[PDB]
Amino acid sequence: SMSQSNRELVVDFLSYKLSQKGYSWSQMAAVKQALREAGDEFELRYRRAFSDLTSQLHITPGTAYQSFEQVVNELFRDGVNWGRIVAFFSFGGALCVESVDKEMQVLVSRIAAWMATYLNDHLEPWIQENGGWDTFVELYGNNAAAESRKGQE
Amino acid sequence: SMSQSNRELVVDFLSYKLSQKGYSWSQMAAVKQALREAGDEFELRYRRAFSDLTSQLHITPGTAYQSFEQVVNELFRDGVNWGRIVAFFSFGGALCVESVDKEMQVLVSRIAAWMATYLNDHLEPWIQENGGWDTFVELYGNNAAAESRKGQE
Amino acid sequence: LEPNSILGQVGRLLALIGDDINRR
Amino acid sequence: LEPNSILGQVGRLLALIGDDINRR
Repeated sequence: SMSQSNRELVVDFLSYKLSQKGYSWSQMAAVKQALREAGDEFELRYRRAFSDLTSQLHITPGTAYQSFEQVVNELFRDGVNWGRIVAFFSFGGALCVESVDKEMQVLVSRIAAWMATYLNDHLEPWIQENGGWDTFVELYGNNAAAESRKGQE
Repeated sequence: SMSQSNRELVVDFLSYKLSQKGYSWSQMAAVKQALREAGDEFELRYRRAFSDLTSQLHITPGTAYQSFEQVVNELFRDGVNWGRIVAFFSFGGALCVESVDKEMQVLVSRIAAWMATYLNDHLEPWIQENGGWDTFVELYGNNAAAESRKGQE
Repeated sequence: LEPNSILGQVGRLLALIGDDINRR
Repeated sequence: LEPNSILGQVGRLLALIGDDINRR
């Protein structure tokens, strides 16, 4: 409704301005902001190493799911870790941007669902065995990865 | 639940990465991102003009509400406009950061409610008379204000 | 207007910058 | 492994960078 949208807008803005000062609106908001930052950083490290190969997947409606499935299964074959989970979000992101680029906007909503389902059915086990997302925030909050790279520079 | 949090996290990350390429997850997400940017820009223009006077309000539990009410009533005495609504969010934000600074974290949740209530009861009328938030996005999306200042520089 | 009303003042300063950001 | 599996390749490249970002 109108009250819900105003509330949601107040919450989003306050969450942002709090995180700008090192605070957080809520534990969820802190996870979201650490994850965005880790995404930015993973994409920066990826693009410095390798070329953007998204176009080379040749996304189509018929192939979109199997493409997603195969990249993600290969990403987690050897095991799971926070960095690989960040890679999974980034790939989902690159996958959605490509879908819009190639005028298949509707795949964004489907890619989002494939991602949530994979999180529920295949990553949650490991996530709960490894401290939950609060532990992720402990490792990646305050833009930790980007700083760990800025140190070596 | 666990499905809801995973979904919400997927949505937030995808919304971010889409907005980085000029897209948006949803009309709500576009409003949120334009508003964050207008907030950043309003704070930049404020701090270049005037000193940070938040401490000079001397926030206390007993005074927090009346302080909020009086600043906001004075902000909208002469009338309403998108810039003043941005100012209202920024002040709410500065008000919340001060509350945490001064170890009264619980005021953040109350300030959020005062803001939502003011939006519902006093700004919605004008907002619906002036095109709704889609019109705000039309005026402030893609960091328009910051760019309009970068032009003059 | 009144010099001790730091709160009214802040509201007016916010208005000034709000008007400025509203110009395009 | 297989040279035509651009999809397996991308997964492995993601893994490599994922491992790198996971180092602290």
